[PDB]
Amino acid sequence: MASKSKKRGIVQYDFMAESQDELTIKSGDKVYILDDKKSKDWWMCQLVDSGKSGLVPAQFIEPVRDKKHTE
Amino acid sequence: MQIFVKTLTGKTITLEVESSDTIDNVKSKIQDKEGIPPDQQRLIFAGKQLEDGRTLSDYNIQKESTLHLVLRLRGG
Repeated sequence: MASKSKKRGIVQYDFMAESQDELTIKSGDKVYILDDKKSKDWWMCQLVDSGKSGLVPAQFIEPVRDKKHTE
Repeated sequence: MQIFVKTLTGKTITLEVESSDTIDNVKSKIQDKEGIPPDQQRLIFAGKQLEDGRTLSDYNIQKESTLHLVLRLRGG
């Protein structure tokens, strides 16, 4: 695997995906940011546990360490 | 009523719409307000993606709530 740098984010909004290309993201779980610059509205996230990857809304995913903990 | 439809770009607009209005008509209101293609507009409330042919009531959306408006890759 070349995409071994999985940038970690946390899903805040509980979003149920109806399409397989979309990712069902359960509020409170962990997601890996695959691509976040290919598109602005929808990003590529992968569920840490489920291993499912798909498109999700940008402002539904909040990167860990980044702005989640400055305390 | 007034719903806070917050676009993914950060444009949070207060939309005056009827509780029994369709999401279709809501998109028309936004298309009047800001001017965005309805097909391109995906309204997400509490993680529930709203269909055009359904109303605010069909998804049980109370007034003065914040809906997230995520656009398709139609505008990109």
